[PDB]
Amino acid sequence: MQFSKMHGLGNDFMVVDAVTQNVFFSPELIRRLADRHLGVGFDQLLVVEPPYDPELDFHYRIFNADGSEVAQCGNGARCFARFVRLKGLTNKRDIRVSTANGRMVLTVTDDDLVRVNMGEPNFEPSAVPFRANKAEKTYIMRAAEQTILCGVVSMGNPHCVIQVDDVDTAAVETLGPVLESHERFPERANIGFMQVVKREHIRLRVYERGAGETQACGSGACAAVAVGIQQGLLAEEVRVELPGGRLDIAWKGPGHPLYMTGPAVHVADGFIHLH
Amino acid sequence: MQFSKMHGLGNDFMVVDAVTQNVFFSPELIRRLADRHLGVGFDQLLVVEPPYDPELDFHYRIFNADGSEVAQCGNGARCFARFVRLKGLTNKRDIRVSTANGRMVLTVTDDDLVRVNMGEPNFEPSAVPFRANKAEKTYIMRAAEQTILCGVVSMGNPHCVIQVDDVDTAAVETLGPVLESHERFPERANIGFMQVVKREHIRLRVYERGAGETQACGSGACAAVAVGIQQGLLAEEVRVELPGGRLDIAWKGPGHPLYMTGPAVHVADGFIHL
Repeated sequence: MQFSKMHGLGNDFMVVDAVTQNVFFSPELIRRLADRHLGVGFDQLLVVEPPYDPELDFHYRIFNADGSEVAQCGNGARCFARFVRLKGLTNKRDIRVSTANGRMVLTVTDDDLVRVNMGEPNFEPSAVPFRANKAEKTYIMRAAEQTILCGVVSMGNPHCVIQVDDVDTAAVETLGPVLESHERFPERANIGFMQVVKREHIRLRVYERGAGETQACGSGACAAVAVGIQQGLLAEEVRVELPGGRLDIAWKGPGHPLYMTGPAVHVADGFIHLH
Repeated sequence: MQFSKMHGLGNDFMVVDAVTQNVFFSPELIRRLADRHLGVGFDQLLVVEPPYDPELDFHYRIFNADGSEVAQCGNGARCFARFVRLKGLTNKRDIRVSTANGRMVLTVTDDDLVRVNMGEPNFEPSAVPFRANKAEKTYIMRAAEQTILCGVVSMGNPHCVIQVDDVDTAAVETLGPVLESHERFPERANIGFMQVVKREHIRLRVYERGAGETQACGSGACAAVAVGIQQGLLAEEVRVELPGGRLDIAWKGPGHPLYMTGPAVHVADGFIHL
């Protein structure tokens, strides 16, 4: 089976064209292939399929390293869009695709970055889920000794965004775990540490739900900007610098979808003899 | 640049043909390619090269994930041998190679395993290095309050081999560290915990020098079997079961080379755009 290795800022995928070859998986085979030593090695598997509705260009689905299907808006979208072009499955720049989360259009920019519609940020505490009295722009939380001021928002997944003086001195490793499975987040949360450089530029570190700190969390970048916009700190177009590189978020505010633009890197192609 | 991904009992390699391809590396490039998220992902890089000598078939060298060259006996040998055969670079059953550790002949068996000549085990304490009065079949060591009976041998690198009742109950995580950097090992040691199932069959766990417990340490399998043979415990052909899988060791004793036979798995081929 042909595959490609790709990443969106360190988030790695095995990407497989299921249009021009037969692609067969079991949960067990995915687990074996994901193994860094025994297999190809990847966080997630991205399968690119022909469309099942004639109004679309493709369908894609994503499995995690455990072999089960993942349904998170925007997950794998940038690698998806560059893959179909690099493989010559399409030469379209605006690509209509169905996913586990519905349909969307992806756009590949003049600089070969990909723009993803991430939907409208949902600040309703029950949608997070977050235990609170009601939606507020800023909440008070306790992390043992410390008083934390944060915003909270859903991007399809839960985020807790804390403003910091300097991401490099932020106490990610000690505050992250505490907030990540705080009692007030029944389904845990991604914890963002956001430094506002100016209205159009932040630096961000993210302690991810069930993973701790990684090089880049795209939905966390979305959340931190949505929260900074709602707190009146940020303009409607914001550059986000994560440890793994740059994203740009555009959001005109409540009533609007939020857009995330970023790179996807094609690392290598390969073949695995599966018979 | 084409490459293959391979592993020898979980020990993984990017392997590259620099015989039929022009292949160029820098320390930085190796670091990037080793990176599991940003690159191909591997513990070590194995580069296959021409011999520049008609008494040899190939040279190979190995780099670690920091980008520096590694010189450990038997390291990568089985992946190397199946690679050159699978890629059609040779069809020889017995392949002559030079490496950073000298020359040897590798044999690819009828069942697609590879037999490596690991040289003669050296039980001399000064060769390990190991502090003792003289070479002994069994030494008494102290690991804090615990008395340890062990055998000690060099396979090109230092090993301390302890017989246990059951590898699953062996105190690898506590004794391993204490023994690995014991004062009696000036350059530290690989610590093997060997359970004798039968004279032809052992189970083995190895707390590696500088690394701690690994799924498979081939030189540790040779050393355990060398020690067990010398202690009168083991037959001359021994099945070794490590966490990562099976090796077969064969040794006729002093004055003889010890042979290690094991698998090498071809995981995938690939191309990386340079």
